Amino acid sequence: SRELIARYQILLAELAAIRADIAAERTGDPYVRKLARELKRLAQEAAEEVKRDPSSSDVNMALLLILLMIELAVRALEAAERTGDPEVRELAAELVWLAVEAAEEVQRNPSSSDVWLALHLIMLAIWAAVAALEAAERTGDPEVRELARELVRLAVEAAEEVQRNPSSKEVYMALLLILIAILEAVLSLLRAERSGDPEKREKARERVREAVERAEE
Amino acid sequence: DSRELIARYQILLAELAAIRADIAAERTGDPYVRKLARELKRLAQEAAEEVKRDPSSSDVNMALLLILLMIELAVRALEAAERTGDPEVRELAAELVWLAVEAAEEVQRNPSSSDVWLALHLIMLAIWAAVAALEAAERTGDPEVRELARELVRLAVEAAEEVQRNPSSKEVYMALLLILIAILEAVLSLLRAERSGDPEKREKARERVREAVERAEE
Repeated sequence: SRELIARYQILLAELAAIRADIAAERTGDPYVRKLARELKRLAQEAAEEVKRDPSSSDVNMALLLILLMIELAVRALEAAERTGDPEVRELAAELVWLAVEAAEEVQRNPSSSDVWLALHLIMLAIWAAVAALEAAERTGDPEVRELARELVRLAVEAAEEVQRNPSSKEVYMALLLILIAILEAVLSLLRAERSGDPEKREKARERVREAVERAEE
Repeated sequence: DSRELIARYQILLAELAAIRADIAAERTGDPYVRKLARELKRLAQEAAEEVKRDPSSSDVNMALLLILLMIELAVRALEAAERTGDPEVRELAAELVWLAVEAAEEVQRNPSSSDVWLALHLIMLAIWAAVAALEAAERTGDPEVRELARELVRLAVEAAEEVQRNPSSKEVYMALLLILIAILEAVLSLLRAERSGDPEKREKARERVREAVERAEE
């Protein structure tokens, strides 16, 4: 039972390390390259912690989230590259750097629920950020592209505060508020994608503008 | 409340999952994939609606979160299984997604049951493994490997049906987990040979996948 889960998680970790390695080889950006090798290091260290001592559920939960964050973060860096936009790449990279820092904290303190939750919210931030930046590249409207950048910049700043103060509930909630704004913006761009008029274009723009103003509070 | 913020967030996640499912329903080109993507859309809308009517039940909120995440995964899995161009890859992924839809309905009907939640969760993990196997096999163009990967996934479909239909059996749960372990060992063998240079590594990868199928079938 527990033996089976441990075998399974070691395989997931070995696979996450290869996925990170592959992305490290494919990328054209030195920051992405550095981070993909860090994600690879983390998956390897996880496989080796589970190997030595599979019997701690704290450690198993800590290492499982790190593995899932890696899988997500690698796909997130690859998707952010697929846009060809250097600023998209750099924003995704700053969020992945924060996730790696929050993973290190989880590794050092696997019994802390606040530290685990901080990494977990940063993984959700990465997911939202990549959705926003991908939706914005499909529009080719320059103002929408800039507003989506503005939203993601706010998320980076708020994810840094969470990473550095995982037990603050107001800081945690400030990030959640920005993710809500980001998804409201994504949902407005998608509903415009599947519609007709440039009336819908300016409608979508106004909703994204309103989302950024909400986040800015 | 913090709960109020989480509920707002999950309603948006659900709205977004419904659109992703719709988009995949429109693009596909296989009628079974189309039918399933519309079911994944329906499940996301019903989840948005249940959180709206009552955000206060932690069982309901957990039941609905897993469904949304399964939808996100299942849609990417059907899309990835179509990108192979192979009608059998398509059909195997579809059978697993159909099982996940059935297991989601059971979760909706019984959100307080831990066994039923875990059954949906293991089937979502099965979908993840199955697509990794079928994608790695498409990379190789070796006909035997592609056939062994199909055999592994067919075993997972059969074992996922048994989990779906008997969520409280521990032996059946473990039987699926054992198959997923075999599938990941096979994926790991294919990717490690995809990297290497030694052209004997193809036959080495093949023999490790053969051994993985043997373990699964036990």
